[PDB]
Amino acid sequence: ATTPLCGPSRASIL
Amino acid sequence: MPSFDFDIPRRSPQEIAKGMVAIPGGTFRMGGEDPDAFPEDGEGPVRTVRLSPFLIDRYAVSNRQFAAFVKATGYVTDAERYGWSFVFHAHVAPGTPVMDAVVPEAPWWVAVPGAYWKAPEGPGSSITDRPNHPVVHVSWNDAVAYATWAGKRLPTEAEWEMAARGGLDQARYPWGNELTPRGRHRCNIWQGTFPVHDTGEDGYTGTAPVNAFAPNGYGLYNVAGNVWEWCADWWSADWHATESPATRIDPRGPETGTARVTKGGSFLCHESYCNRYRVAARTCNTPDSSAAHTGFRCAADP
Ligand SMILES: *[C@@H](O)c1ccccc1N
Ligand SMILES: [Ca+2]
Ligand SMILES: [Ca+2]
Ligand SMILES: [Cl-]
Ligand SMILES: [Cl-]
Ligand SMILES: [Cu+]
Ligand SMILES: [Mg+2]
Ligand SMILES: [Mg+2]
Ligand SMILES: [Mg+2]
Ligand SMILES: [Mg+2]
Repeated sequence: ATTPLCGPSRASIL
Repeated sequence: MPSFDFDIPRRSPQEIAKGMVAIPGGTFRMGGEDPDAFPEDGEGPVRTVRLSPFLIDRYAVSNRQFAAFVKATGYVTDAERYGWSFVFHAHVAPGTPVMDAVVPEAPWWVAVPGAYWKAPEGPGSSITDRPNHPVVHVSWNDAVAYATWAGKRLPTEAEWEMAARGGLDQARYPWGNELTPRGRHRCNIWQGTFPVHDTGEDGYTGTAPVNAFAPNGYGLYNVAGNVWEWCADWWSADWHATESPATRIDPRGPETGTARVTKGGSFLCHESYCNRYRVAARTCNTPDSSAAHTGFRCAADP
């Protein structure tokens, strides 16, 4: 639906 | 470049170059034009790039090598300082608590207190049976710290991709255009239904030793799959669309950014989701971040 995510970032959780 | 509290051991050129291959100065066609590529990744345009000669590691940096660095320096990784790192959900033991928070776009990633390079699935895990696996839970800062201590540096994205292409012009993968030529597995990625079930047909449902599978035409192992590999460059999806000496001759990437480039795909990548284990593929992560599927290899000037 959106660009796939392969690199999880700290910001994804903050 | 962050601050470092260690010093650099004196080493001879032959010691530094051990385990590295010498890539000759020359041109190569960087980038990709797959119509299904995600525009936000900026795989294009395809362009001729000229590089000065360089050395690059045949293998991603291993646990044993990173342990030597930590032994010598006392270096503390970002995951240790922050107290947690990202682990693939299916690899966390049931009795290991994780943070209740979610990565909205990728809920198969869980934040695990106490996960770090020596305990890659959280407390209770270890690397005793993985000394020659790539080190993971290393941030971009940790990678640059190791490379500095080792007398090396991180490759630029262009250096990484020239070396990973292994002397083939605009092939899809390091070894050619077929993913499993003659049905032989050539890299450690996901098989099956992502993220629900990895069948492990290539032998591995996590990391593999850094010397798994065949090398490419320049002698590099696991440039596709296994772990994402940090590069020096700031991430941009458009800086390299400019045609200039800065972007075509020893290009270093944009002068500023928010995330650093990662190349090569990992054991989690799959055709139906990201398709990012092609040699032109690229993504990024923020430099303080760390994960169970992200490591690095080093480069050096001759
Ligand atoms: C959404 O666009 C999406 C979701 C999963 C895999 C691929 C893509 N493009
Ligand atoms: Ca695999
Ligand atoms: Ca890789
Ligand atoms: Cl091993
Ligand atoms: Cl491609
Ligand atoms: Cu991927
Ligand atoms: Mg000092
Ligand atoms: Mg060495
Ligand atoms: Mg340096
Ligand atoms: Mg596709």
